[PDB]
Amino acid sequence: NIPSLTSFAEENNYQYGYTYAQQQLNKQRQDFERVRLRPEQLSNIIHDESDTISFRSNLLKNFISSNDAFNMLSLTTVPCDRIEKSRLFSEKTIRYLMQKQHEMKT
Amino acid sequence: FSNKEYISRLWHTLKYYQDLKNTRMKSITSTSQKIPSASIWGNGYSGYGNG
Amino acid sequence: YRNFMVNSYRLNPNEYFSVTTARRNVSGDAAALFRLHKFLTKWGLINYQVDSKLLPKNIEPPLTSQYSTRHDAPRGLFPFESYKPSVQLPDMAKLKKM
Amino acid sequence: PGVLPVGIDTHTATDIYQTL
Amino acid sequence: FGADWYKVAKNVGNKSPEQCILRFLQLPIEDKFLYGDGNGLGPLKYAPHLPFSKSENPVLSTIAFLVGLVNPKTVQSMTQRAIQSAESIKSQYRSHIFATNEERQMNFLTNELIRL
Amino acid sequence: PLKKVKILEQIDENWSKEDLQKLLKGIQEFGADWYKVAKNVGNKSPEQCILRFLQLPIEDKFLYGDGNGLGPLKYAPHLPFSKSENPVLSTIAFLVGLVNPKTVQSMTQRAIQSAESIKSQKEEISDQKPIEHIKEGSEIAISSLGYRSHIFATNEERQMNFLTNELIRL
Amino acid sequence: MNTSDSESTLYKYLKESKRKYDEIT
Amino acid sequence: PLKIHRTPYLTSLKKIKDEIDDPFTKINTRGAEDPKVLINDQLSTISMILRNISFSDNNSRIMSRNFYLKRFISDLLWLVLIHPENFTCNRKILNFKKDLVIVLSNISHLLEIASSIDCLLILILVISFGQPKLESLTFNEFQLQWGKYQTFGVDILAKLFSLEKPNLNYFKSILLNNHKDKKLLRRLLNLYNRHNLLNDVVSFLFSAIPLQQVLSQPSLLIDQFSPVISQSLTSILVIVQKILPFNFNK
Amino acid sequence: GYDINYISKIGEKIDSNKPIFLFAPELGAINLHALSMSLQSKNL
Amino acid sequence: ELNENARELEQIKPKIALQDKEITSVLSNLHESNKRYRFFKKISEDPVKALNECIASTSNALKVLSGDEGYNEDMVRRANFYKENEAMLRENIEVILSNGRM
Amino acid sequence: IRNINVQDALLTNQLYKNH
Repeated sequence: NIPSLTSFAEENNYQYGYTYAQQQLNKQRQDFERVRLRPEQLSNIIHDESDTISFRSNLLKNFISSNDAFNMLSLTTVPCDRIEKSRLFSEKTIRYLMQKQHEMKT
Repeated sequence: FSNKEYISRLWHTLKYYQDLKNTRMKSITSTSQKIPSASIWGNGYSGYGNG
Repeated sequence: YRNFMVNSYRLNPNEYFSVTTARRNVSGDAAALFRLHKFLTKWGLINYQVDSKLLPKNIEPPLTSQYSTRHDAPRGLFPFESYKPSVQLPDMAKLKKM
Repeated sequence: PGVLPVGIDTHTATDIYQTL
Repeated sequence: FGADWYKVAKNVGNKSPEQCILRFLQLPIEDKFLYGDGNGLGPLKYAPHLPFSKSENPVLSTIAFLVGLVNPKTVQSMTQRAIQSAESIKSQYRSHIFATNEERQMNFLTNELIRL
Repeated sequence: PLKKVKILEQIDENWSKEDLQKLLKGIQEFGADWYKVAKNVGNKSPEQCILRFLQLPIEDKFLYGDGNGLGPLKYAPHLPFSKSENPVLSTIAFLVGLVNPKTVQSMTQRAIQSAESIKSQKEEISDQKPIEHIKEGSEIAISSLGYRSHIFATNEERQMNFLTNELIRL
Repeated sequence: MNTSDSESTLYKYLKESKRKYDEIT
Repeated sequence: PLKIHRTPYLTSLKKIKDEIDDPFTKINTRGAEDPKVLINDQLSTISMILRNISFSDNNSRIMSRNFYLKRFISDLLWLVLIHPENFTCNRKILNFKKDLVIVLSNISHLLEIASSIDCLLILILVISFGQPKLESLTFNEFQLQWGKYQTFGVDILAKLFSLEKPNLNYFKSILLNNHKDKKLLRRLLNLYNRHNLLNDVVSFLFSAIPLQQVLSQPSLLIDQFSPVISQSLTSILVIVQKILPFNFNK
Repeated sequence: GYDINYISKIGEKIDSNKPIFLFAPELGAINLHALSMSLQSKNL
Repeated sequence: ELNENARELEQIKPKIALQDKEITSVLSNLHESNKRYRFFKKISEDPVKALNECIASTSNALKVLSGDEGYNEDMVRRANFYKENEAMLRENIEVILSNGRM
Repeated sequence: IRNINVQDALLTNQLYKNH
């Protein structure tokens, strides 16, 4: 097949109305461009991450994540002088930067 | 207005729409058996111009 | 021209109001009258009920019917609500005061 | 919960509004 | 006649039925029994959906009832004055987090080891 | 006309000059621990000490005695004529009992700051309506909530810096 | 809710409420 | 024009996932509560319809002309790239690009490009799929465990280069260099930050040829990716042979 | 104040069985001329 | 030597995978902490407008999850709604009356 | 959606061959 560019012309094709070579080329045209342009009627209809995203699950997760983070704010009756600060380094990041600074003189 | 009434309202709403979907399926299978039944929506056109 | 064509169709809607009678009855060129008649019949309004058919019979399932509505139905839309009266005795005193 | 304050019950605040 | 608008416009006369239906919609019948003119009704403005608890979240419901009364400008002024007073106490680049000289040298050590 | 002197001497209901002195000693010495302030006064609660420090009344009915500026608070249920629970005032006292009272004295001019500044502040808060005390107390409570939210925001920023350093080491 | 009624829930309940408050105070 | 919004694919995905997972989100404010979201949800329905219609053999050659459809495509592609501030959500802006490329993948074998501004916005739209770097090749290779949406662009560029008249003359005058668009094209070309466009298009067309993936692990991946490889090599061969032969400086 | 995991679990079924619009088998004889003239009607 | 380097690659790979697991697990916590930092900062900037956006996007977050829909009941109950929306009502009343459903 | 078939590349090569 792989019919033509002349078979795609408007003269050899039907229009809103109101030969043999044309009716032979339009067989191969409609037999080529209906196995090429047909959509996939099976799975892999996900196509990406941002099509199977769920508004209901994210809305439920945000309803939980706002409620518990607001219960963290108001109901935690620890005064501001008593809120102890967290460490800016870990127990492993403080070992690796003692190791690499020891090995930095090479 | 509490939780035990707000979920019992949702049970007396889902069970309505399940019967509504049963009606919607029966009115589809009626017209697929060449019997002209009415749907949830009205009958669309008549013989006037449009089909 | 438009009022003539629309008034002339609606005297007998079973008849296809042709272009040629409109051309023979008002004075004007055939191109503009043909274009106006085809625009008019494009939007309904004339030749919309030439060959009318009868809808036979509707075997109606329940809830798909006139007067098929209940107070027990859920108001998904129709945003006005019917609210539960709270009969509590301190709230009774509050309602008597307010 | 005892050191926490008490709260206005909204579910009865609406009912004595519509009923009023 | 209950809701037969042709008979209603016939009884009124000199007016289309659409004007009768529109003027029946636009009548202020129940507005003088509702609360407000047009501060705010608060959480009662969101009538059939009230996600607040007396028992679970007692601070948030009282705050929902209280935010209608206050002016936001004075609230912003007082909380920014509290923030600046806390900064004036704490003072007595990201030096607010990296306050110690130890952690600033640790961060500079991190940048040095990254570049090396 | 007598509601004004009623709220003016309902703020100062059962607080003498000596209870005020012990209260101000416990406030200026101790920081954000109102239990030891109440023990420094002795015969009062930490909530009552907070509400006297804010120059507020109690029992929640001398404020909004009717029920128009209070929008939905008229439609709140209650225990009538007995069993006084105070959701507005205990909410305000709970929110102000977390935020380091010296910076609360820095926050508003209304709060008690010293034993020499009680009479002038008591004079300048006079001739106010019962809705004004609700308005000022709710403003102080929401501003303390905003300040606590700022402290939690800075702690979360510190947490994100810690996670960044963990990412870099990994 | 009729306060003029001497046999309603309102009269007995409010009288018992104010009597209980003045009893404890 | 003030700023050509060249946001990539993955940053658009992250912006979508950070807008949905927001507490104060307005992504479901409904239709009857706002007229601007009503216009946007009519336009998204128009684009979903137009990408659904174009999977037929007769519709693909009827939609090819229809001066109305070409003007609508050249009308939306301006708005989604130059002034996307009117679209409410950030998922609608990605979904317009995600079905404009699909509706241009089925048409472009018979499309004659009308204006040069449309021929530039086609290039910017096709470039906007893929990941750049932080001269050299300015496009990191797109590994196809993510999504085949960039493979639709290398067919638009493979079929729109097949006509020596408007399709390749406009592409030549854009890549190498009726009275107001002379001012518009010269404003859009220096808003795109000489010859950054040519090396960006060629480096993106060297992406979506998965050299690293088919040469890491042997016949299945080339049997699956032979058409995208063939059309990408055809497009690069067209650009090399018929565009590159003087105003260069690099 | 609610257990909103169960509420959302039921509301998913409610949104699934809600009559939003017609499905594919119950559209009837789709008339393209009626759609093409209604799109030019400038109604809503 | 090729097979030696291949055995060394297959030895070094699972230690890389166990590190990538923790990289993703720390990235998820970074996004979760970014959400709470934004929620705690927008409140602290303006505590009356953020405390009105926190309520109006919580009841609306319950209306969508429950499945209910429609207008606000307390908005359409007044009379100025049908005076500012005077345009769409004259359309819809004629549409419903002419079709014969009013 | 429609993944890219071999017929698309054949049509492209035919378009370049018949020009």
